[PDB]
Amino acid sequence: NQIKVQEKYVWNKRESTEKGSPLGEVVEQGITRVRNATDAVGIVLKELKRQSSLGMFHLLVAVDGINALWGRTTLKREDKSPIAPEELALVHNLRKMMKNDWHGGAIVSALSQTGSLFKPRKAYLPQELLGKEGFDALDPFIPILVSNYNPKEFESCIQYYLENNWLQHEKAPTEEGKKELLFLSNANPSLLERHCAYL
RNA sequence: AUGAGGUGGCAAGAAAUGGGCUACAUUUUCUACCCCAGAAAAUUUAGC
Ligand SMILES: Nc1nc2c(ncn2[C@@H]2O[C@H](COP(=O)(O)OP(=O)(O)O)[C@@H](O)[C@H]2O)c(=O)[nH]1
Ligand SMILES: [Mg+2]
Repeated sequence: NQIKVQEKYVWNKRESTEKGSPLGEVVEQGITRVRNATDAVGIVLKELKRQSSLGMFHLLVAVDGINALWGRTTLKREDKSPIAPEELALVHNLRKMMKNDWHGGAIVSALSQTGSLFKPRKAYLPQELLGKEGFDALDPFIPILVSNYNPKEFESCIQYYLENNWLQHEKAPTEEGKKELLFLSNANPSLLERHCAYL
């Protein structure tokens, strides 16, 4: 309700959003009529990127699995032809937000090979997952490395699971069980969580 | 002529039994990957 549009958006000949209306209306038009949902998303982005520059609010763009934008799609036409990511309006409008042509906010993203298309299981580095086009788009950027648990973090996570009584095996609270879990997971948070799930 | 040729004709149906070929899925199927993802929907024959 505080954020308001600066243009007249025409959903159809009968319905339009007038200048100065709250942004929520636009969202509502996307939530009520799905036909205009995709058009409603882009407008929101178009507004949020612009108004944040004016200084009305601070904007955070949190995109998880950002590598999808500059890759390949598994969506097909009716002629069984491949569709490129840029041919999707939802993907096309979200690329404009990743460009550093606006101020008043920060862009944070996380890579992900899980659910990625046409990538090997062991690819995790920025260029390998992003592609040349993705690296060129994001460049310049600050990469931040996320690693496996160090011994302090591993011990604290196991203590958290024990405090929640989530390790029911009698040998789990002992020290030998902790060494075995450490070796089996290699301090990987996801493998440790999955192993502790059924113990 | 138990050799070589010409002409036409010869098309088959019933059960009772034996075998063979196909698909038969949720512990499944399609895509990415090659395993931390997303969507769809009783008799009897052998073997160890
Ligand atoms: N239904 C509707 N959608 C709009 C309208 N204006 C912008 N949009 C959508 O909001 C997005 C804003 O992105 P934009 O700045 O216009 O980039 P452009 O598509 O290349 O012109 C567009 O991609 C449209 O999908 C409008 O007047 N009516
Ligand atoms: Mg005959």
